[PDB]
Amino acid sequence: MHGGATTVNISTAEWWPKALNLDILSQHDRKTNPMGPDFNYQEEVKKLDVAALKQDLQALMTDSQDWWPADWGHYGGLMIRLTWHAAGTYRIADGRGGAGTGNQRFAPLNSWPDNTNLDKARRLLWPIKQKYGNKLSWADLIAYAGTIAYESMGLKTFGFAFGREDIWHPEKDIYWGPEKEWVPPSTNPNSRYTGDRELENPLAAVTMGLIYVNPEGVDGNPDPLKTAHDVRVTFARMAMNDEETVALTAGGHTVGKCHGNGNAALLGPEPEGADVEDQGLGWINKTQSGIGRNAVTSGLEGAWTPHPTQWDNGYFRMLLNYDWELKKSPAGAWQWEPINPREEDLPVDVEDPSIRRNLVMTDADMAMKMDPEYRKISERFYQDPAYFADVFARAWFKLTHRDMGPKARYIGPDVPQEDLIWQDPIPAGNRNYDVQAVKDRIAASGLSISELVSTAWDSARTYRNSDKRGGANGARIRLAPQKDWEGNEPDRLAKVLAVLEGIAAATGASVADVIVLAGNVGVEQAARAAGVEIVLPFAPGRGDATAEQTDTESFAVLEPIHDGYRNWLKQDYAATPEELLLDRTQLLGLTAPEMTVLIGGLRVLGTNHGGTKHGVFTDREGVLTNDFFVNLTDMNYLWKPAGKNLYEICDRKTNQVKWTATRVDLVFGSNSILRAYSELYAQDDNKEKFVRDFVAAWTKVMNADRFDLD
Amino acid sequence: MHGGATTVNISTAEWWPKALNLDILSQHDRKTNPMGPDFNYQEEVKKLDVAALKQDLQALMTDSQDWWPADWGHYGGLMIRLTWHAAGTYRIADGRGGAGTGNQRFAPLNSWPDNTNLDKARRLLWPIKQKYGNKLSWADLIAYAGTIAYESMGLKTFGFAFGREDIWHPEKDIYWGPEKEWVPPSTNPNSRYTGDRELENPLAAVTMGLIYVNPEGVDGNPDPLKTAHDVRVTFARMAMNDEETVALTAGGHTVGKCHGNGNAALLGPEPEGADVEDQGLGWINKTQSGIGRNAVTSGLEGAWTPHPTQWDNGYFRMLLNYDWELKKSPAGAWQWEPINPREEDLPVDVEDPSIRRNLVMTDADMAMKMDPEYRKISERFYQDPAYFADVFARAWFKLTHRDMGPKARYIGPDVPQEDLIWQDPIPAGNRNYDVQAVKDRIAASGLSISELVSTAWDSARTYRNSDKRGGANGARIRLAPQKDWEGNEPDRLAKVLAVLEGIAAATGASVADVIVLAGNVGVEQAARAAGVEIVLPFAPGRGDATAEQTDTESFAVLEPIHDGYRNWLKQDYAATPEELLLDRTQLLGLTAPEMTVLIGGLRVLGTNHGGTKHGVFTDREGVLTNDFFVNLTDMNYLWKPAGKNLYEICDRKTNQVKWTATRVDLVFGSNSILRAYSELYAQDDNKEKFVRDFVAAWTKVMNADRFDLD
Ligand code: HEB
Ligand code: HEB
Ligand code: NA
Ligand code: NA
Ligand code: NA
Ligand code: NA
Repeated sequence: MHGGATTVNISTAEWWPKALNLDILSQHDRKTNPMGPDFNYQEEVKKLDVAALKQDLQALMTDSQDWWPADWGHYGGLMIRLTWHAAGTYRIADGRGGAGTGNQRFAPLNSWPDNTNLDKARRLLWPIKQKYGNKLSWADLIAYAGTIAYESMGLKTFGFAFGREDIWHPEKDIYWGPEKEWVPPSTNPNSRYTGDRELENPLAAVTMGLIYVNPEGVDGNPDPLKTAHDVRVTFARMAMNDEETVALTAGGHTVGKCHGNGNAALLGPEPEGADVEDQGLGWINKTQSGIGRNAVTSGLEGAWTPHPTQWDNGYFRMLLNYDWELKKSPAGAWQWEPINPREEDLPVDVEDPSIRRNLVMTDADMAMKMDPEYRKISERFYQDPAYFADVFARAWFKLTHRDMGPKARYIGPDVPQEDLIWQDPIPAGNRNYDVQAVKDRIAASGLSISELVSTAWDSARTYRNSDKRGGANGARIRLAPQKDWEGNEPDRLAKVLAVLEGIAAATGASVADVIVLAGNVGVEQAARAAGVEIVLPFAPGRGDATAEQTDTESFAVLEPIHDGYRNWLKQDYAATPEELLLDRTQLLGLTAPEMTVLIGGLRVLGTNHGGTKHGVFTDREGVLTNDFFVNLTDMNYLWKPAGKNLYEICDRKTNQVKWTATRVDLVFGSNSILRAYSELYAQDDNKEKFVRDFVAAWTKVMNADRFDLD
Repeated sequence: MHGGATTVNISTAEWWPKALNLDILSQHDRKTNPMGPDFNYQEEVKKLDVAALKQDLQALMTDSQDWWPADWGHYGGLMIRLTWHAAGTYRIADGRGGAGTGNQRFAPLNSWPDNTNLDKARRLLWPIKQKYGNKLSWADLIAYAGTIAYESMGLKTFGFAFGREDIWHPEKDIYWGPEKEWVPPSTNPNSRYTGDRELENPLAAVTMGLIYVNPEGVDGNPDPLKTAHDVRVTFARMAMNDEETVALTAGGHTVGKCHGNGNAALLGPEPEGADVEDQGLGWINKTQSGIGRNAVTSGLEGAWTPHPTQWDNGYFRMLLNYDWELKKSPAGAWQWEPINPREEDLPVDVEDPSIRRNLVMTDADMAMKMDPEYRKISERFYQDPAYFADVFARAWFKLTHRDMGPKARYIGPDVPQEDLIWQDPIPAGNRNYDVQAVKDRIAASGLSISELVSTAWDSARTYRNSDKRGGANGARIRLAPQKDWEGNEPDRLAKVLAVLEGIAAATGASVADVIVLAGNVGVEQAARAAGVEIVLPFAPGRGDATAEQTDTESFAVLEPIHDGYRNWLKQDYAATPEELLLDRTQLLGLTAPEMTVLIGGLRVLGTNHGGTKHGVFTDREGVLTNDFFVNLTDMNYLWKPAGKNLYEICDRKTNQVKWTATRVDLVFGSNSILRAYSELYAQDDNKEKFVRDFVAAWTKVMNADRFDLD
């Protein structure tokens, strides 16, 4: 018996299950990154021999390997499912999930029941990854595989961008839902459904371990109309509308098949549950043949089209021109099969083309026929295949690139020149202007420190690294819907914008550059007022985006309904305010020390929403000192709960109320890690370290979206 | 509802509770460290004004604070308990626990029931920490507080060393035991006791959340003789023998008291369980007065001596010259109280000295009277107090410094010049010698690569960063007990030592420097044989320790009974081999990427214990290439379990056995994180990166104990 906490069950986590999960802020660090510290994937991938890659990947599609042979000699359907599943984890509420990090090769996603046998697909890509090496991330490779499969099977894809950097462990920040079992029906303890089958809000799948919906029907009970409702809901939470959804569904099932020819109970554990002999793979059948015609994956069995190795118009020919009834696959799954199909329409056996097998549709396919709105789009696609192929190709491109962020991050020869609106386009901003002049006019305006700092904070605080949307580039805070969001304090904002817009006209700097410069000036002034002189570093070049290139509705999701950094809460949510602060801070890409210095700094700058004094533990607001920490850590005070999210900080001797504070303020003096950082910053010797760390964190946030640089 | 995994309950941990806990290798990294990257505590603490510190800390002892007032105006007893508990977590089997990192200010230890109200003690030290700042770690401050309390109450302490660096989160690598509740009796599911009340082996306390033993008796049932047995056992696992144990116990209880005057059920949650109003503190009584005479801590109530604010000979006067019986404290705890004590021996009330209260002894104190072996030592101490005070002072110093490592790490003016044997002393080795000459004679000997590398690996692999014992400095591998350990292959070792000892005599380099240089030469040769030229970096100066300064028995604990790095297992243990590898790697201070490249490199060097070919996936053993990874990741093979800790790696086409392998080898191709690293190192473009990373990891291990440098 050794003393190491050597398995994941052994931790502090079990004793206090409600503690802040601060580890989510210290992921993807030096000790897990096996690359050198100056390795830069973007420069390496710019040197990738893409034409040779394209060729190898095309050849892989008809290069069957004996340990997991290709259906009909063609891996295309499998590779498309790979890429679709990689990308189908994305959700709009927080931007988390998607294909942008290569996450499918790690827990939990490598072992979701919906990703069954995608472990075979990934592994089949290894010889390619091995060949191209550090110039081809696993993330880009996984995202690309299905696009090349489409090209090889006859579809004109819209394009492709490289630029996704690999990670080296699971994304600990992603909450995938409340369940403690895989794929439970919504009539379960810990259900993700509330009220009238309303899906809990960040979530974009109908249950734990599925991509979107249950292909056998809602909670496993076929009904195309109820299935349609889930499809509409989930796909909407993955940024897709009805037309995109029907296109994706039909275009997906234009190729490939369902695998369910055997007994599912004979499959070995999923990959994270399997033992070492399985080579990182899972769902292996050691009892009988689990490969080729005997593959079991979803448990449904059949292909949607007569020719599943090729792009064609088989999908709607089959769906719409045959009548369908419910049947059970050999593995016991519900599926739809057509009534009296013709021989010549039967897909052949995957190993022997002289045997005919069956056609199928899932409950989600039948939803495309029975939902009245989908039926119309389906008819359009049956009538107008050129439109079908163009809508699908664009949707497939959107699917696989929706978390890539600004076009500045896109690399390679098949990047579309078009600026799609879901890329939140922003032009390059002028960089030849005198920065000092802009600064002097900001200083010469009569806008306070408070006005300047809050406005810059609010412009940048929308950034989220999950899908790389938001941030200060573009000055979308001056457009709808941002300029009217309650948390942005639209009056104060309009007042500042009037001034700063005039300064930008006068100077030839973008409004975006000026908003940020202005925040810098407020910080510089507050430091100066503590007798400290610095110039904050500054990168010009931000563009101002137009309303035309700003999809008002897609921005709903970036609204700051909470921001602990300005002691802001729009309503009294379920989550604790400090959990909300942790979430926002993780999206911003900030560490726990960074979060800490920002909070202390913003507080003494006087930047709370509504001009509240909660957490403003200073006699000199507007002056940049470590007062917040000095006072938070002083045991001459006691802390008295005083209603919702509010405390009285009281002098122990006089029993008088000296300040007030929220839970967001006080967690920095309560949580044992955070108080340790608070104490560091409250040391007599750490005043300048505080200012310096504050400034660095401020700058990091201001620059977070600046992929146009770097 | 936000999408962030914002509480510690939400993780991958619950789905696969048996996965390797690789996070323990990536702790204490840049994103949690709030200090600058060139901050070096050792240089800062060398500038600390220690005399002024001593004075402030002495003054703190009689500087009562109203929110937790000092007993009789003196915090000494509290401060000694602090420091004792900080240090009493240490255990010898793995070196983990102790006062060396300041761990008491973080979960779980900040919230153990045994650390009740030590949150008050730590907090009382804050004004000091605030004053001295980055030059005084919390770890050093906590370790020092009790030593200064002793000085102030009249004991001549033996000394003190600064040099413990702060950490910023819990020590995730420490397995504290199997229980899921605090302080369950050993008749529980998940018990730490096996067989005839045998304590499971790394563990050094009788239950979860205690320091050593239950002060009310075994599982709460008073019996001094059974208590004695636990005391002997636990203290032995904390490196203390009978004399040290009686001394510590009596010297501890010469001052201070037990607090149990109230109702324990009225205490608020422990700190990690408390809400934000409690300022990071815990066990707060909001129902009645929980301070001063009304303090409740252990639930026992009374002082061991008449004058608990002073060092004196009260302990054995009381214990031995009164007869004792069992009674219940006001909080309901069992305690021993004397029969017919005199008034003048009654400790006074902690607030009002004109009221007399009671004397007490715990079941562990009565063990010092009733255990026949302890009784004799107790009589010696009653008879010879000068000897008592000297043994206690030394033991207290040992207690608080046992995890500090070599004397090279000790800093400050009260460091004892004596070399204590538990410091594993090693002299400075000569550094003026021609390195190249030594190398040429190593090369000119006929020792193989295999011999050279294994011998250097085995010399260094004993290091553990938990208590900083072991490592290649000192060449203790050539002494008892090391030279005869089975895992060290004593014949092969003796053969190499003969040669290298001759080289060291000839050259004036220590045997220790030569063992390491020799390993370097084997690596250099293996690289050369792949047509790669490097000189490995090399730091001379290792000393050769003597047998006189080597406590044979204390080294039992560093024996390599398992080492995955040489595919070594001494017997077929409960833990999986790969969990054992993870444990060893954590003690070595290595990251997961480092662990990975080492394994692949050692395998192809031909360094397995017993000359086994398990994991030796090369046709060119002795040549330093990435073959291990290339072959591990090649799906032309399948992997067949073949008995205990063994697999056949078989060609899929011929169905023939190409190599064999252990679980230690194969986890690098099975675990999803490890295989990701294996794939990186198997890329066509990463051969040199592999050699380079291997070399850096090798060097890190060779230099791990070199605190005499740096
Ligand atoms: C775009 C793309 C896509 C999309 C979106 C989709 C959408 C979908 N999907 Fe899909 N899928 C697909 C594409 C797809 N898909 C493919 C390609 C496949 C095939 C695979 C193979 O062949 O292998 C599938 C397959 C499949 C399957 C089978 C699997 C196996 O193998 O068994 C299923 C169940 C499904 C379902 C589904 C659903 C429910 C949905 C909803 C809506 N799919
Ligand atoms: C060295 C040192 C030391 C040592 C080793 C010890 C050892 C011991 N111990 Fe101790 N303790 C102590 C020192 C000590 N100690 C002190 C100082 C005190 C007091 C605190 C005050 O005064 O506050 C105590 C206290 C105590 C108490 C009470 C707490 C309260 O407050 O309530 C108890 C129960 C105990 C037990 C014990 C035991 C069972 C043991 C075993 C053996 N302790
Ligand atoms: Na994302
Ligand atoms: Na087709
Ligand atoms: Na330790
Ligand atoms: Na005393």
